Amino acid sequence: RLIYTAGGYFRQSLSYLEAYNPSDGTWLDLADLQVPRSGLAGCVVGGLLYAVGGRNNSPDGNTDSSALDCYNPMTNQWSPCAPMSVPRNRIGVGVIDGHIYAVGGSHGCIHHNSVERYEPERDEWHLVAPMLTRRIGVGVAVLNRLLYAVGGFDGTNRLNSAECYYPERNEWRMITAMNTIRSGAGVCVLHNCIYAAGGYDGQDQLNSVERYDVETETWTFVAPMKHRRSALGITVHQGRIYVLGGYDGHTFLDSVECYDPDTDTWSEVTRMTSGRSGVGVAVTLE
Amino acid sequence: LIYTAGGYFRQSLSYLEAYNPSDGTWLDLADLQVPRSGLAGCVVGGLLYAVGGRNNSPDGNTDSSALDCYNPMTNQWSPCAPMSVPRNRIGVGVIDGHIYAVGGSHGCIHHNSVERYEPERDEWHLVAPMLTRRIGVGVAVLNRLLYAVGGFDGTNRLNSAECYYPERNEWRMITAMNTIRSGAGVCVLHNCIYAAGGYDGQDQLNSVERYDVETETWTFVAPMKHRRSALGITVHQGRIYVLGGYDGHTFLDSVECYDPDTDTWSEVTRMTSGRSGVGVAVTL
Amino acid sequence: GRLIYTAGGYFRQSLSYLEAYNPSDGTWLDLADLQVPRSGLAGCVVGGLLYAVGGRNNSPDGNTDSSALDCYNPMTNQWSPCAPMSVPRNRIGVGVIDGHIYAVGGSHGCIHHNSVERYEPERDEWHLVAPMLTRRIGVGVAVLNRLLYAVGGFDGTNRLNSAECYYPERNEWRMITAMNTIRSGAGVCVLHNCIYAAGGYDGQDQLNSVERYDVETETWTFVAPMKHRRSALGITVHQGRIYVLGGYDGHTFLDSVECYDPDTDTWSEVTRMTSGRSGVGVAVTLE
Ligand SMILES: O=C(O)[C@H]1CCCC[C@H]1C(=O)N1CCc2ccccc2[C@H]1CN1Cc2ccccc2C1=O
Ligand SMILES: O=C(O)[C@H]1CCCC[C@H]1C(=O)N1CCc2ccccc2[C@H]1CN1Cc2ccccc2C1=O
Ligand SMILES: O=C(O)[C@H]1CCCC[C@H]1C(=O)N1CCc2ccccc2[C@H]1CN1Cc2ccccc2C1=O
Repeated sequence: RLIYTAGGYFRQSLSYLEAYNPSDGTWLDLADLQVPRSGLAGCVVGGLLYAVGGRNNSPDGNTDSSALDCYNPMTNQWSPCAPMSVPRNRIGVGVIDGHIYAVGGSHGCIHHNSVERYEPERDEWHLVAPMLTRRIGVGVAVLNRLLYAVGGFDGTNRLNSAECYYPERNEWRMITAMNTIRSGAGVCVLHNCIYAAGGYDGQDQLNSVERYDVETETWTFVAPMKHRRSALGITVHQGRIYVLGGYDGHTFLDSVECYDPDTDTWSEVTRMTSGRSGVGVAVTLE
Repeated sequence: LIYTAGGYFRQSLSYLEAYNPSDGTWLDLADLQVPRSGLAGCVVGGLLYAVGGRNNSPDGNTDSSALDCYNPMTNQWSPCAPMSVPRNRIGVGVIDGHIYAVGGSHGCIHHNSVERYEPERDEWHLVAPMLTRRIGVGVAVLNRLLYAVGGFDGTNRLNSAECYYPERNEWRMITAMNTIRSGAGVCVLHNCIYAAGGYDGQDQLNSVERYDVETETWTFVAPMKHRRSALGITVHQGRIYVLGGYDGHTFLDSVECYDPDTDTWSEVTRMTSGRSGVGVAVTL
Repeated sequence: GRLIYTAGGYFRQSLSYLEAYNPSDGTWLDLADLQVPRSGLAGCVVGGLLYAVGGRNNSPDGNTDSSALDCYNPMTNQWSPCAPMSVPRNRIGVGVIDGHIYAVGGSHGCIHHNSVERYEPERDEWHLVAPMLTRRIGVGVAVLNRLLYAVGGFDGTNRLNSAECYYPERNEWRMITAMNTIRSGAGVCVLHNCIYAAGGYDGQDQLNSVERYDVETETWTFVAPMKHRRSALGITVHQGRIYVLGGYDGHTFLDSVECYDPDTDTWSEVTRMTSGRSGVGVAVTLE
């Protein structure tokens, strides 16, 4: 199993697809994106990698993407899918029951609260209930077959607020708020807990990490990361969180750290081929 | 008993029902002649009037000038004198047993016009127009003056409100709300103009504020649980009731109740089905 | 005063012109241009110095909202930089209360400000004060009775007719009676103890009407309308007569300069600028 990292930003928008194998610490150099992107999000469904949204930041000039592309590792080749109803930069995604859910993000000055769903068998996007709050730089995680949107930016305020999506009822409920305000945080699920790592609070790029216990309904600080970072890639691989790249106010990171929850500590396990931020990250299943 | 006439869900509705705020029960009364959404309701001389609105079938949209009349006894609607113009997204208030029609729209025509109705004669007579063209306007009556609050003018949603003195027959602009609202629930309680919900051109609202006539100041209070515009509003014995509306995607059945003593909301039932743009009134 | 200044503006791109009109003998002096072109800036005079606040640079190769504050010295004919604002502010409003310059609202990209900050020229420092109740860009500002009035504007989605008032001693904002007409980018000033709101845009048409606020009656009253429709107009008072300079009227940029005589209650076109422009910052040498 591999950890994929697509696109991102370094001086201009990137189009790299690379993969990291954690069994031997070795990097792979696969087929590049058709159009460069940053602020996209990645996910895996039935052995295919999907790249959703983001923005093409060239020097002349900018374009928010509504595209859905599909990489087949058997053929090493990208293929266009049906686009989203609207452009979505700094987007969140989750996978529930083999359906991709695109969450918030931005199209220019428009900050979305709307959410839509993709069915890979039919190749069609369909709108579902919008969030209670507009969010770009939102971080998404899927636990107990419920979608979770955490933090972000609503056009005016950076957020510590968090809400939860019940797919069967088709509705969003606001849950307990984070201790710290975060936008562009890495959000994922591990051992029945939601983890919020890094992000931006309007002042500083953060290194603090907090986790949500759904049953105690309370956020809890855990061991912080070595490097401060926002717009970071993140994924879980065998009871271990992996964070990739991001922005720290001055430089772009190539550092990759790995969290072991048994010992509650972070450790620098590799570094990317070049520093970058706003990557789409995802990992092959089971 | 609290009536709910008309509404919208997939298309305009002809439902008339009534909720019992003591034991919580929904009576199934006579449907409307014509299905109407965006209508308003009021009660004069123990009769239920459905003023203006819009029929929205799957093959035609017709803005209504019609005024209907429901008789509690017979369970039966009676066509009355129609208004000079159609008014969808209207507001009403009753001073001196006369029904005031405020604002509304007819296609692309947004009205600053207002017309009074006299049930003793079955006659609509126009009066001083408002300073602002207002659709999705909310109307409240207090100290026997009429207040037009919020609305949409064709380009801008409004936080301004204005006051009609029926003695000199003129409008004067008052202190504007802290928030811009169109299609909000407006009403009077303990000598205060309350305003709940609405759309500001961006999001549906769940905030609530109220106007104090002596201080002339809009103050926020505790916000509703659910975001909603095109809701039905009414006061029943020292507390406000809100019914249905549109949150930006689905149509609410939730019915929240505001206690001004505790300054808190609570869901005290749900409608027989989800719907927005209801005409709502309670029997005096 | 003595001279009426017009700074910056827009015609095809952001301009950097500084010019001054003498009202006694009707002459235009071509003074030194701004370091940076800007439109939507504001102008005020404090202690014989002309300050140009905020605005946006609209070049034909990128746009930049300005947090800048530059001061012009008429004696030296030179523009001197000062301490910049906490945030950039396009389409800004300013008043001067007791030697300090208030910067009110405006925009920076997608962000519409309800925040307000004050400048101390003795110290060269900006300090945030209580923010407004509403987010306002293209807001008009008028100093009366050592209170700061914030009139009309645009909140990002809707054009506004609301007005609100700032009490510097309590450091708090109260909402007052709204204008009869919605105005965004109006010209706002004070004359004979009344706030005048002239011109503006209401989402549909540029305006030519003029209303005014009597502080004791708490009411807005129309007066004689201007000859030309205009928004983003500079405005100032000089010897009991209001002066309006330039603006946008839906298709062209005005060079005309009308003058309201409060007694006759009539406007009259008293000159033209060297070229038409909108979004100018305007001030007058103090009395
Ligand atoms: O608007 C984008 O999509 C582009 C705009 C150009 C800069 C890189 C993109 C960006 O804004 N990113 C990446 C994607 C993303 C995703 C989630 C949250 C935050 C971000 C921000 C994070 N930041 C901030 C920043 C400031 C200055 C220089 C670099 C960066 C940077 O990399
Ligand atoms: O009025 C109308 O022309 C109709 C148009 C068809 C849908 C129902 C009517 C409507 O839109 N109404 C209901 C009455 C009313 C009263 C006050 C203020 C606003 C409204 C709007 C509120 N909205 C907006 C909306 C969009 C999409 C789907 C449903 C709705 C909805 O219900
Ligand atoms: O975003 C801006 O700052 C620039 C954008 C380019 C046009 C000039 C600037 C502008 O829009 N301004 C000037 C400053 C200002 C101040 C207050 C209120 C309104 C304005 C508007 C007035 N408008 C409107 C307009 C439309 C089309 C062409 C010209 C204009 C114009 O000049």
